Amino acid sequence: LFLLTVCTTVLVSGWVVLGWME
Amino acid sequence: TLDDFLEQLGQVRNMGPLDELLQMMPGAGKMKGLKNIQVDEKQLNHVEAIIKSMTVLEKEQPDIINASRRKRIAKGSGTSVQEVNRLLKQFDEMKKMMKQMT
RNA sequence: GCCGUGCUAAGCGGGGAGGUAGCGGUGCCCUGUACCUGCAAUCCGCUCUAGCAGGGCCGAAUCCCUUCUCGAGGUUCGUUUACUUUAAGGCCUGCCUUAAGUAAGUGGUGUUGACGUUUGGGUCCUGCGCAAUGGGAAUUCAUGAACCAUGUCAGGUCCGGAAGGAAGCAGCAUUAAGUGAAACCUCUCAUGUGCCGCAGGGUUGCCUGGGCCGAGCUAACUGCUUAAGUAACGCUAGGGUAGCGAAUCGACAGAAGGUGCACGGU
Repeated sequence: LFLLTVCTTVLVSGWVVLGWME
Repeated sequence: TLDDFLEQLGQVRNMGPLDELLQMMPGAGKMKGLKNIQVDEKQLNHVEAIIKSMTVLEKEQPDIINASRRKRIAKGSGTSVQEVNRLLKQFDEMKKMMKQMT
């Protein structure tokens, strides 16, 4: 579960870096 | 908060090749979106500098960050202002997506 | 006149008071029963005198009239005595509100000598003055600031080929802003902190208690005494009423006197 959470966080960070419309 | 946002960009640089995930291991392209363009980033990465300039209080409660606080954060990161305002909007949509799923 | 047989008048309750100009009755009362009916109270029928109308009984008389005596009662006036109602008049009397003084019953306090002798505690109000110590600060230690103090600012960021600069966050001092801990030294306000400084009000007008010496004051509730104040309960006038008296009308009982005619016989 912890690993999954970490992965999700990473994905979110990547998205933020990319930038995207609201 | 911003301490967590930097950690996500820091771990992305630590574990990311060709913007993986996005078929980094084959490496041709490879960008997972396609794409790429990077997609992120030479500016999203700076994102680290804006959260670094914030105080412990400002990080825990981002709703307290207004005009007088923003102007201070921008001067300490050597930014403005539109680049930082972009990072916070993106983070707001992230927590909305986090609470809705997991 | 003496006898026989009839009739009339009178009578078939009265009285008192009021009323009416009286005189009567109906009504009210006093004595008794003593015929019936229509009328009579805004009185009514009368006015001499008789109750108007009508009917029945008795008749000259022990039973018709008159008078004296007796006296049931009506009325009126006055006194002595009892009860009721109403009002003045006042220290007889109830009661407001009371002045002075004293005695005993009780408390108390202080007016005179308050001398004098004792003591404890307390008071205790005004006004000012002050220190105290009771509170509020400097002060002090601790702590102590993402963005709008500061000192020291690792690490990221920028200018740059370099030498050198830029933006200055985390953190950590000190200091702003603060925060916490207690208390000398420092300011400020003051309560039996002291009544310590004093004045006025009593410096003895007191407060309290106890042992005291003759008057005192007060509850003057009770006593005696003297002087004021309201009026009726208990006091005095008028009215009514009973035991009293005078006047005047009068049932009843009783005494003394007076009251007709017809015929027949003689």
